[PDB]
Amino acid sequence: GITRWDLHKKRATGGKRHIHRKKRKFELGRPPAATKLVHGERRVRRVRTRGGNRKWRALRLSGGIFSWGSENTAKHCRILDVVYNATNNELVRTKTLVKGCIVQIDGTPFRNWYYKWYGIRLCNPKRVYKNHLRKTHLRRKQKGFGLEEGLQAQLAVPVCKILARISSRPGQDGRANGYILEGKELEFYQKKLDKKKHK
Amino acid sequence: TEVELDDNAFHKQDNIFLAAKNPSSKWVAPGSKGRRRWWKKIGLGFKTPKAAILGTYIDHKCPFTSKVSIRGRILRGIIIRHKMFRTVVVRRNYLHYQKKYKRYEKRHKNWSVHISPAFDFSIGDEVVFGQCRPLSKTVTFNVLQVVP
Amino acid sequence: MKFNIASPQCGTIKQFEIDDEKKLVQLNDKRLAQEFDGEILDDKWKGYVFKIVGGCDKQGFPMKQGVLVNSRVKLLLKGGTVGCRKWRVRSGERRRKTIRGCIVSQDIALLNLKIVTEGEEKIEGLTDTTVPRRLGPKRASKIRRLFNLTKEDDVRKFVIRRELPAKDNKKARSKAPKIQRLITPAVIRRRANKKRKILKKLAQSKAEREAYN
Amino acid sequence: ARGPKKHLKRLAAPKHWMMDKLGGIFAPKPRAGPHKSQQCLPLILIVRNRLKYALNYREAHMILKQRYVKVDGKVRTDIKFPAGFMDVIEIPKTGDKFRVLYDTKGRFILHKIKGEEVDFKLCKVVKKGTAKKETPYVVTHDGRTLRFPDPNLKKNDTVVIDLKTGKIKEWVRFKVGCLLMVTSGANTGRVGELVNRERHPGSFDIIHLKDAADNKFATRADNVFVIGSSIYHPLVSLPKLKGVKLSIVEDREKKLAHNSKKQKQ
RNA sequence: CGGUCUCCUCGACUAGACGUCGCUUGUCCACGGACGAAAUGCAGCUAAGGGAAGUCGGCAAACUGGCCGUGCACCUUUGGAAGAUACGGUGGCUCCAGAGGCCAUGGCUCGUGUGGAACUGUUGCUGUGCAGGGGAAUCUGACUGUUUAAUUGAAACCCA
RNA sequence: UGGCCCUGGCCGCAGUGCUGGUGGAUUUCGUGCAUGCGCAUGCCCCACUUGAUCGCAAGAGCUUCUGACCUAUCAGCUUGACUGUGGUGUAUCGGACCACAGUGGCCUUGACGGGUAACGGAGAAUCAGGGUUCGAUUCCGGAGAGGGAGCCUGAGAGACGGCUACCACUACCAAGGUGGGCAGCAGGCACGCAAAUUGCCCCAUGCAAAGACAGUCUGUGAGGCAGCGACGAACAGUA
RNA sequence: GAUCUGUGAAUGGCUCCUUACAUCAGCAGUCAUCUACGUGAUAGAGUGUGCUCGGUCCACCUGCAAGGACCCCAUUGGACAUCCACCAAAACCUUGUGGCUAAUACACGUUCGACCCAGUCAGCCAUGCAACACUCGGCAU
Repeated sequence: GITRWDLHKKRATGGKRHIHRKKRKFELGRPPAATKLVHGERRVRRVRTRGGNRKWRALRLSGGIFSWGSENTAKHCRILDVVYNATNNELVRTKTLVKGCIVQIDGTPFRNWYYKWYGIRLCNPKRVYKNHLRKTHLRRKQKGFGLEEGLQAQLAVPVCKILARISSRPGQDGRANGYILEGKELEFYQKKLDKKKHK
Repeated sequence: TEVELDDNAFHKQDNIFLAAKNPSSKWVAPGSKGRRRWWKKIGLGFKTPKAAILGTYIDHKCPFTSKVSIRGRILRGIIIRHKMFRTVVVRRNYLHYQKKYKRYEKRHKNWSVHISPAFDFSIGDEVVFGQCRPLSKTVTFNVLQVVP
Repeated sequence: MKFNIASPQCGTIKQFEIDDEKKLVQLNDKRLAQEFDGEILDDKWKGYVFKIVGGCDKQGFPMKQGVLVNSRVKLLLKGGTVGCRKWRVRSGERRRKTIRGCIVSQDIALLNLKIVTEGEEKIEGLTDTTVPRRLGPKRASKIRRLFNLTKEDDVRKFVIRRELPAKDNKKARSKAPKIQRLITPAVIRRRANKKRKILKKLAQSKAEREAYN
Repeated sequence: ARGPKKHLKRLAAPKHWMMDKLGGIFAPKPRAGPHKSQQCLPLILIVRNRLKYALNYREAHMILKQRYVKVDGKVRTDIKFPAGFMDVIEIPKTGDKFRVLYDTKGRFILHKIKGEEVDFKLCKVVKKGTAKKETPYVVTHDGRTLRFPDPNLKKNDTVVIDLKTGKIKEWVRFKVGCLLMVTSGANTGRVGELVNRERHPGSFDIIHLKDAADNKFATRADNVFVIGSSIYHPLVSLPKLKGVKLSIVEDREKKLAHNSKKQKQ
C-alpha cells in the first residue's frame, strides 16, 4: 500500500535502485485524514497502530480547546473558519484543518471569561459578591495585566472572531486544539489577511 | 544572508513564548538587548557561537538553537560549495591503503551538511560536523565548527 | 420444495414436502425473515403464521439475510456470519464464499420457517408434541429469575436437577450443574483477603514516601 | 513473516557456557529476565550441567517446577530463567547455597556460601531516574528498581540489598580506592582496586585497576563492578583465587602439578 | 455557367483577405405549376457482419485532420528525414497565479496572451464550416522550374 | 497551572477499577490478644490469573562510518531529481508524500549504464614471504514461498502448511459448483555429467502451549536413530 | 472426549531466483521509535463549576453561602457454543434453521480504595492612611 520507504526513491547521485524485496508492513503509510471544518458533528475514527495503540483520524471536526498563552485560559471555542494556511490555498478553500493553520474561532469565551476573572466588560452589552469584587480588583492590580491592542480590538466586536493557530495534529490525535495569536504573530497574520483582502 | 527565510509563515523559536507577561531572565543573554532566545550548548567539547546565542535567525535543524541533538560521528571536511539554502557540500579527502600494493589511494566522500546561520564561512574553509537525526534525504550532519 | 418448519413454543422441528406449483409460486417475492400465512400453502394450517427465517437452495448454498437479490453473490465473509462458520476461519480471516440472496424464488430447495402464531387445529408433527427443555438455569441470577427468589434465601436448594433412571449396571443419577456466579462465604473471604492486602501495600508505599520525605 | 526468534543454536550459544558442540543442535535460549542473555546462566544449565541433579532436560523441568530452586530469595520455575552475576541460588531440600560469580577465566562459577552471605545480595546501580509523583528510583544491573534510594547514591555505585525485604541495606561508592571486580571483556573475573578513571565524554570511560598482588590492567567503566570499600573489606565472599588471574605458564604448571599429584594415587 | 485592367474594402468566430453567419449597399433574376414525386439518371448521405474476397489496378469513397504538452526511428549530402511514427489533453462555470502604462505606492486604465486548481455533464468539448491517413521498399528524374491552348504533365525539356 | 457556560446549551477531553475471576487451605471476634484500668489502641489465609503504568531484559525498525567483482566496443547521469518553509503520514527521522519557493545533486579519486563462471560474511583450498582462487551448503544476516499485488488478525506478517484478486499451469464434478500451491520431510516425473528411504521415534537436544512427573500417550518429518551412500576422512586385515 | 475462551501457529525447516553501497561485515546512534511472553517496582476514578450535581425525599425566587431524612455493598445482563432435533448439497477442511445451557467470551457496572493539603467560592475579624479612581443607589452629562 502506501509505503514510506525510499527503495523506489533513486540514489542521491541519480542512479536507479533495484528493489529485491517487497513492501514490509513496518514501513506503511495511511491515507491523510484531510480533516474538514464542519459546522456541527465531529467524526473521529480510531486507527490501530504499530503496537496495538490508537491514533485518531479526525474527519469533520468543529472546534477544540484554544489557549490564551499570556492568560493561561484554554477554553473550548468552536472554530469558525480557516482563514490562512502557510503554503497552499487549496486547504484554505476546502476548509482542511491541518496543524499550523490559522482559523477564526468564536471567542465569546475568553470574553465572558475575561469578565468573570477581571470584572472587565470588553463590549458594551449588545447579586454582587464582596470577595468577588476584591479578587477581580486584585487580578486587575497584578503586575503583567493589560490587554493588548490587537486582542482587545477583536474581543470588542459583538460577534467575536478571534484569530487562533491550530497546534494539534488532527489527523493524529483527533483534536483541533490551538492557541490564540498574540503580539507579533497576530500582527503577521493580520497583515497577510489585509494583503489578500486588498490585492 | 541565510538569516532570511520565507514570508509565508511567522518563524518563531519553539521554546520561547513571545507574549509572556512576566517572563524571567533565564534566556536574557549577557550581551543582548533584552531579546530572549532559547539556545543550548552541545557538549562534546564545542563552544556555542556568540552569533547563535545573540542572533535573531530562526533555524530548526540548527544544533544550538533547536531540538536537534548532536550524537554519533564527528567528522572533519572541506566546504566544496554552498549552493543550497542553509545546506553545504563538504568533502573528505582521505587515503585508503591497498594491501597488495603497499600503497594508498586518493579517495573522497561528499556530504550535504547543514550550516546554521550562526557560522561565517567562505568556500574552502575547513569544517567539523557532527551527526544528527536525518534532516532531509541526504542531510544527517550539522556543522559544529568552521575553521578559516 | 422442502420446508423445515419449527415450533419454538413446543420446541420441535419437522420437515414437510410441497411440490404444487400453484402453492409454491406465491413465495416468489417473500424476502427472507418476513411472516406470511399458512393458508397460502396448506389448508390444514389456518391461522398459523410462518416467519421465513432461513433457507438453502439447489446446490446447497445458504440464503444470506439482507442481500436483496434472488441470484448468487460471492462475498467476503467473516466467521460466524450466515454463510461462513466461525471454527473454519483462522482467528481473523475472511473467506469469499457463495451465497444466495434473501429474495425467494423457485431456485430454493429448502425453506426454514418457524411458527410465530399457532392455528386452530394441531399439526401432527410440530404441535401435537411438546419437547422439554434439557437444562435448567446454571447461574445464580438466572435461577433467581426463574424461581422468584430474593437474595435472602439461597438458590442452592432451588437448583434444578436432572434425573436419569437406574439404567443397566448403573443406579439413578441425579445430575446437577455447578452453579456459576454464586457468592460463597469462601469467595467473600477471598475477595476480602485480596482487598486487604492491596490496601496494606498502599499503606506500605505511602509510609515509604513519607519516610523518604 | 518475522518476529522474535525463539531458538538458540548450540554453536551460537555463549562460549562461557561450556556447551559441547556435539551434544545437541540447540541450547536453551535464555528468557528475557533480569540478566542479559550473554551474561547469564539458565537455571537448566545451573541444575543439569553444573550441579548434576537433573540428568537431562526433562528432569531439569521436574526439579524446577517442583518449586524448590530459589534464586535471589524467591522460587523460579522457568527452566530458562537468566540467573546472572552476584545472584544467590538456594536449594533448601539439599541445603545448597551458592552465589554465582566470575572465575578469573571469565566463567560463571557457583561459589558456596553461608548464612548472612545468602541472606543479602549485591547489585550495581546502572541508571538513576524519577518516576511519576516525583519518585526518585535507581535501576540496577539485576533490572530492579529500588523505588526510594538515598539521595547521595550516584550511578556507578554498588548496593547491598537484603533478599528478604528487597530494600537497600548498604551501598558503596565508586571513588578511587574501592575494591572492584571486572564483569566483561578479557579481564572479566579479575578483582583489583581502582587506581584512576580516565574520562571519555561521548564514549566509554576507562578504569585502571591494580590486582591483588601487583599486576595492572584496564577495562571500561560500564565494565567494572564495585565489591567492597577497599581490599580490606570485601562486601561479599570471594572465590579460591580471590580474583587474582595467573599467567598462562603458571596455569599450565598448576594443571600439570594437579594432574601429576592426583595420578600419584 | 467561358474570358476580360486597376482602385476602396465593415462586424462576430478564427492564425486569417481561409471558411461560416451578420450591419451598410444591392438583389429575389435565372421558364414556371401540380403530384411525395415510378423506373433510370446526375448529386448528398447513411448502412449490420466481414473487411479488397471487387477490379488491370484499393479506381471511388472512407479513415486522419486545428492547437497545446510529452516525444519521435532507419537513413543522411549533417542541412534533413519530421507534423516521422506515437501518446495524452481540449467544454461550461468559479477561482488562484501571472504582464504592463498614466496621473500622482494610492486613483485610474489594465494580458480576449498564458499556467494551475475546484465544481460540473448520460465522456465530451478543433462539438458547426473548415481541417495530413500512416508506414516499408524497387525503377526513375538530383532538386526547384518548363511542357504538346483542345486526348499524353512524364522518366520528356531546362538547370546548376 | 488552564481546558463548564449563562436553565438549557456546549463538551463529552475516547483510556486506566490488581477481573462482579480461579484453586488450595481454613478459626474470621471486633475487639479474640494484650497493655493501662469489657473502656482506648498495632495484628486476625496462601497462591494463580484478565488488564493499566514505569523501568529492565529480549527483540525489531530506522540511521552512522569504512570496506565488494568484471566492464569506457558504458562519459556524461539525475528532474522528486538536490535544498528549503509549512503540513501529511508513520511507531518514529526523513521528498517518505504533498503545497509553495529555489536550482540544485553525482562524475576520470569512474558517475550513469551493462554483465553475473553475484546472495553477503564467518570461513575453504593452497600459501617461505607477498599473495591466488573459491565460499549454493550446517553458524550469523538478507530474500522468497509458482509470478505479481492487496490485506485481516496480532506484540510482531505485507504471513503464504493465512485470506483476496489477476496471470500461468492444474485437480474433482452429478456441469450448477468446489478447489490447488513440497525452494518442509519421505516420494514421483522431468532436466540433466550429476545427488538417498513414500522408514522408526520423541530416548537425547531444544521449542511451544492453559502445560513438572505419575494416576491418565501434549505436540514436534525441528531434532534424533536407522536404511541407501568408494563424496570425503581415521584405524586394521587379506597371514 | 467435546466446546467456548486464552495463547501459539511471525519460531523452526527449505532454497539461493533476485540483489553491485544494494545485501553484508565490523563500528556507532535513536536526545527520531515500537514491543506479547519474561522480570523488578507501582496502583486510593461517586468527581466538567464552592454548592445545588452519586440516587430519591423537602426547600426558597429568574438559586445558596449555611439546611436536613434515608438508599447504595453478599457480585450485573443478554447471547452463542458442546448437546438435542429438522436438514440443503454430487461433493466441499461447504452450509441453514428451532430449542435449551456456561464464562477470565461479549456487553455492562464501580463508595466506604482513602485522609489531609493545595486550589476555587463565600463570609468575618483587627488596624490603618485617605477625600484620588471606578462604581451601587436618585437626574435628559
